[PDB]
Amino acid sequence: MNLMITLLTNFTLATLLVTIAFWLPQLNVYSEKTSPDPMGSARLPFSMKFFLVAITFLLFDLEIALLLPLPWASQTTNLNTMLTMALLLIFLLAVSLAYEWTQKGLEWTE
Amino acid sequence: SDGSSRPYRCKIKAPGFAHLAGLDKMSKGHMLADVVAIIGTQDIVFGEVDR
Amino acid sequence: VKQDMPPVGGYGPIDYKRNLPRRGLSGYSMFAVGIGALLFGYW
Amino acid sequence: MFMINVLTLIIPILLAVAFLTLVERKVLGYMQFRKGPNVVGPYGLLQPIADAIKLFIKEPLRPATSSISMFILAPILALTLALTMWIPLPMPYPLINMNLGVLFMLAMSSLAVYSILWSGWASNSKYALIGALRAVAQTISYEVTLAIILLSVLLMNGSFTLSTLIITQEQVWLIFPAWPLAMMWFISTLAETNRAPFDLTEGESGFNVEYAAGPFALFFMAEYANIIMMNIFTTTLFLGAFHNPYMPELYTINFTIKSLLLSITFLWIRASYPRFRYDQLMHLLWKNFLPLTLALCMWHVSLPILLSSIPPQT
Amino acid sequence: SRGEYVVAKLDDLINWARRSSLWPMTFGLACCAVEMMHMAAPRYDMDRFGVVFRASPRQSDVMIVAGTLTNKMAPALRKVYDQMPEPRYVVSMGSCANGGGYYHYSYSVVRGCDRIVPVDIYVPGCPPTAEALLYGILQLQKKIKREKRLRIWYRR
Amino acid sequence: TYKYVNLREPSMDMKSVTDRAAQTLLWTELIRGLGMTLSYLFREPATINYPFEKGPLSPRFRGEHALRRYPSGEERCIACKLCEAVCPAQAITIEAEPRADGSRRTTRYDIDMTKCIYCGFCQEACPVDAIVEGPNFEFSTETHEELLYNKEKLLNNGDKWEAEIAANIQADYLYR
Ligand code: SF4
Ligand code: SF4
Ligand code: SF4
Repeated sequence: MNLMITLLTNFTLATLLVTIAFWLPQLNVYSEKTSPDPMGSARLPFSMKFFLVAITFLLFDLEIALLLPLPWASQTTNLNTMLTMALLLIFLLAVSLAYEWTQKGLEWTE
Repeated sequence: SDGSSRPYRCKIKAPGFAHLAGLDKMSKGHMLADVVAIIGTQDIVFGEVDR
Repeated sequence: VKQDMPPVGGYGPIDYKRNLPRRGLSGYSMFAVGIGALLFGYW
Repeated sequence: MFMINVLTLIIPILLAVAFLTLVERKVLGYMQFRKGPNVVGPYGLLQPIADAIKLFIKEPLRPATSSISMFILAPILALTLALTMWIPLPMPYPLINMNLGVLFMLAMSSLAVYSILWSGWASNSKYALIGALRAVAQTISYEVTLAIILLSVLLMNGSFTLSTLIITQEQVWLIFPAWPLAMMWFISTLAETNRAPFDLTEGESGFNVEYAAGPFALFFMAEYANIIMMNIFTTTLFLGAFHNPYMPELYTINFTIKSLLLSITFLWIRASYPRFRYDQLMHLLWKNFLPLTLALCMWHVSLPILLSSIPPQT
Repeated sequence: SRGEYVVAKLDDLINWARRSSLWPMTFGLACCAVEMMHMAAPRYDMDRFGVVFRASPRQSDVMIVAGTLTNKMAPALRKVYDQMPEPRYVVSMGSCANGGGYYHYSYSVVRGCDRIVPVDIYVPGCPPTAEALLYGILQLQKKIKREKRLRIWYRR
Repeated sequence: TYKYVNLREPSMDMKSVTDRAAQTLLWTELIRGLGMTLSYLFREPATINYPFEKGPLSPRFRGEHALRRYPSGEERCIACKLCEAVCPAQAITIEAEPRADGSRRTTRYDIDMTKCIYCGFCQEACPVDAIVEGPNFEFSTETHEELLYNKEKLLNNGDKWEAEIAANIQADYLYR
């Protein structure tokens, strides 16, 4: 109940501040502006590099999720198996990184 | 000079006028942020470029 | 006459060379300090 | 009674970030042979108040946004995740004592990029969209390296509880067995909050240029609160203080001094180096930081096993 | 009465807040921009007055026209001025921005920037010294200080 | 008569290469830059307290224009139109006629302070030291037409700043 109260308090302070910032000088009287950036008429061209680093982040994030419970897992009784599996997980992460390195995957966003 | 007390023609050759013409050649194959260094590595003052 | 002139002995020497001090320990000593801190922390 | 605790948590955050703007201007100015503001108040103590009242009475921009929902919602999420993220901090006792406070802070760190994404989308200028995409990519990459470094340090600690970090650092600091992780963590938190030399939107466009004076001020408050809290997190994680259960004010004063020094170090780093390029900071992460992070992660997985130094779960 | 005193104190408060936090947007056109950067130097230090260095044009209060405004440049200046939030002020620095100066009779020079934007403070010189531009900024602060917006609103 | 900047071959022995590896693994030069900035923090800043303190100036300084007088009340200018002939910006407009006592005096002496480039050719072309550039520089106005000085304004400026202009001329005139 304390966490929900704190979340609600932070949220209501945030929207009170946003409403004040967005509406307090609206009641002032001024003059309006016309409806009109280097690329206004040009369309946005696709770039493969940003999407590639996005998916690389997603895959490394998934392997981070797999690697995360190691502090809890270090208190086990099969210490040899736990050490082997942890080292194998980080080794496969490094292998994926090196294979992305070798095949020019990290190019122009290195 | 035409023999009078005023110049007939006074052409000003500036170092920055010819350097800015080579900006397109020097910035070929470089990034957007590398261009602002090239305009910096040529000491360009636009009082002398445009005269 | 009285004119703005240098003194009769001339001005003093003026340095103009690049002077970087070359301070600090070597790479071996820096690495040894790093491993020593690591070993103390581990112990 | 608990709402009093919440208010005494959240109002000093706003006071601290306003005087952090003042301290930034003064310390930055004195490092380049001039003074900071000293005319508005006595030694410029009234400068943030004047700036706030000026910014809250300026005419709003009213941009031609494609969507108004994202335009409103981005400061909402930014301020909410800036202020919610302070609650599990053990100073020396947290507001909310949680079992997985580190995971909570990492989750809000991952969640904070939606403000950048929605601010970039809501603005009608596509150049702002490109800048927002680059900022999002930088933030998520350094999120990855933050997660791995935090995992290794907590594997030394043994549990996700943030208050246990005070107990595990009673004898010696964790900067002594984990100084490469400390250096890389500091640089990663520097690059997380778009701090120099890793800011890009100031150099050659911004994602939040289209916002009015008020919403820009709110984004500034969120960013500076993130900076202060990240320095406090680094202080708790690596430079823990001596805690006496009968005098908590000793720990409060000690870690306050340490986090103040770390924030001054942030401003000090801002006024020393030129700006990175975008591809250069990608090269710094993916080709320099990540292999060392994985190697040190393997080392810190295997080190407590071979030294009989496994920490307790509780 | 009570209301006149209240609006007078509120006007004084908002005047102090506006005049003590000026954020300028310079125009780096010509010589006078170099003298502006010499005013931002540690000797004179505009930043101690609350006047920040190189603010964004989207959040700036005062525009400083420092240089020569040509015919090829004036629509861009008008666009920048039109995209600036009120309350806004324009400071003309140097002879070129005031009345054309050396290039007054030129075919491609706007004879004064007051033909494009309304100017509050005229700083004379070629270039006017950094002390002169700082004095002009302080005079603009005095001009903002004696504003009477809320008194006019209450009286109307 | 020439030197080769950036033509240094670094040593390939183990000591120098280990020093380089320690430099790029422990950030030595970044610490050097931090130390430079930290040392520059503890120096006294060069910021003066304007307007209570003013920058140093020489008696050759060219500021606001003024029209001087003889030490009897008679104005120095005798309408010779040298200043308006030498003015590069054509800021000076002079109209003259003989007055009641028959002296050669001006009837209109305008200086356009928005045209003037503050070059000091008028004060060096004057044969009687009538027009001078005074030491005043804090004279910014709020209206464009206030920067259009006529004869009366320049005479008032001369009567206002004579006590300093005379001292500056006395200190400087031996170099002319
Ligand atoms: S007024 Fe003089 S110094 Fe200023 S831009 Fe014009 S020519 Fe240059
Ligand atoms: S200082 Fe030069 S430009 Fe100004 S009035 Fe005298 S001669 Fe003309
Ligand atoms: S040069 Fe001197 S005497 Fe001649 S018209 Fe000008 S101010 Fe008068």
